[PDB]
Amino acid sequence: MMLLTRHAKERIAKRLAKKRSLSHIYSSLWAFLERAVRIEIAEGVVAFTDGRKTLVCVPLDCERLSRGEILEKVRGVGVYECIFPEGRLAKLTRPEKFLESVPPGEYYFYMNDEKKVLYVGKRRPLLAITFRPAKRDERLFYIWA
Repeated sequence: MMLLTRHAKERIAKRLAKKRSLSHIYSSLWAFLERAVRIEIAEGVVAFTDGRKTLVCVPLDCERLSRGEILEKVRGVGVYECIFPEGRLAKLTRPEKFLESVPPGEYYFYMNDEKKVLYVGKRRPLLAITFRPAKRDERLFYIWA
């Protein structure tokens, strides 16, 4: 349910056993999110914590669209990092090709030409600015969730 900044990718990748590939980094993120809880922690800031680490995120401007509408949006778009959480897909490829793996349906859609990134998913995407050890109040929230 998120895209990773360069910084968050590096912090996640530092703890990996396998090689530091895009797919392995996102797989580690997805495993973390399975055990983490969400905190609406400040204006424009969402934290996800498992009581040991915390992913700090900011909202992204996205739009709910049908797959067909998304296909129109991505006409002629070049190679992007494309993320589809429900398919466990994080791939450097062209969006039109990527969308062959996305079944018809309504999805939150985000694309950014400066960062060359695309997200399609059922949950609204956030952008993770860092991944770091959890602070005391985040740990307390986790314990009492």
